[PDB]
Amino acid sequence: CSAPIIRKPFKHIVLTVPSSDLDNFNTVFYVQPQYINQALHLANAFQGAIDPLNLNFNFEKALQIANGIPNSAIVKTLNQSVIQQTVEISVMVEQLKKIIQEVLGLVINSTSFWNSVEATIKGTFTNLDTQIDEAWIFWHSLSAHNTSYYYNILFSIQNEDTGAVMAVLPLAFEVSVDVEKQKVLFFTIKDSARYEVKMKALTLVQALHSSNAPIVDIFNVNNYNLY
Amino acid sequence: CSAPIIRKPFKHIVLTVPSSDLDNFNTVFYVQPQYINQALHLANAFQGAIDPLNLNFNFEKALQIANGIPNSAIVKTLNQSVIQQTVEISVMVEQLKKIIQEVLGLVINSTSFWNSVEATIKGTFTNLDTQIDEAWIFWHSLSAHNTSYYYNILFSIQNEDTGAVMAVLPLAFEVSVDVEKQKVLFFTIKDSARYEVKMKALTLVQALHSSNAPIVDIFNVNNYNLY
Repeated sequence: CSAPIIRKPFKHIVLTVPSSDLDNFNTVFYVQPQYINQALHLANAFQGAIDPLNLNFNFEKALQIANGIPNSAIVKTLNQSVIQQTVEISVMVEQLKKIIQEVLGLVINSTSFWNSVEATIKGTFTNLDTQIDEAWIFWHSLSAHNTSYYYNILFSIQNEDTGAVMAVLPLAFEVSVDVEKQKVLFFTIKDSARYEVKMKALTLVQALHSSNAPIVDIFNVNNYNLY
Repeated sequence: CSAPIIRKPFKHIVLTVPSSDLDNFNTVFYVQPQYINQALHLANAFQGAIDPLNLNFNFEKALQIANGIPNSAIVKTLNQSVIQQTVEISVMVEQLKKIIQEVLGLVINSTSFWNSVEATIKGTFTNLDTQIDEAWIFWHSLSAHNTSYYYNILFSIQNEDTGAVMAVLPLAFEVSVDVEKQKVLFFTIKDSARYEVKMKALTLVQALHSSNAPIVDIFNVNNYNLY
């Protein structure tokens, strides 16, 4: 009979490990082991963009931090309302995925990567019930006729396509919906609602820096002295 | 005004890194850095339970491997049909989550952990469209009136609650649905269908073993010489 089709093996690990410092980012890493340290450094550096009191992503400070990272360059930035209409969540995910592709600049060839991107985007609007009390989401302006929240995501990509640099993408959505939280919490890909979505993102590339440091040492790094 | 409520910081990283050997498990790790190596070892050891040709999880070999891991003990095992009826996916996730809780034995106190568990379970039946061509899912018996598939998951938990041991949970679902794949691919938490779900799982605890090895060395480990 037909033998199973084989593909290059990749590990898919959802890691939840206690942090040495504050972390308000839903992190997605598509990199090689020796570059995990570099990715983690870049991730932590962008923590400072999240206002400690109001938990909003500050684009201005994000740029300040960006232009301070050594051996890097800001590819493309974005900061504006990307969705202002009644829409079915399914359709909205496609628009945002296309906008991310654009903002990312570098063209990555990976089904898994783009699936991670889409899955993450879907998670920004659905299955919120399973994400209640997580640091990457901050609710506010709650009402019986409205539900607002902040959602912070950070993509870190490095592979054959990126070449000599690693791409980092601090992404933050300011979402507002014309419904009550109890309904929003159980929203599915097929649901519709009047949405107001603002997006703040910037893609930064930094020269590849290999590191085979002791794994624990890597996770002991804090959000200080990085840029 | 009211200051934001703060909680113990945890990193939530979805890691997709190229593997040194075959990996057909959707991995979820809730452990400390110094125990990641141990978790990774246990994970790889259970790869051998997946038949390389038919991609089915072999419970018998799983036990064989289990009783070979040094300094460990098999807490509870399971191997049987757990769902045989028309059900709404939402309701089904709850049953399975309760069955996992039971099979796990050790009582873990963590909202994040149980959210990871629920999210993972939901992903076993929904958003399959974003998981097409991934190693942890193997389709078969496809028809216009039926869709079957294998879904392999591996949980690795270690915290204050586990104490002196780490808990590993190789979980594999054999799913069969009375519908066609095109419909299944776009199923939501609110969808219903006649389901046949077989579950194969076992919880193994192993004495804690700390390791601060070079991160790359850790990911170079293959699926051989482990038990």
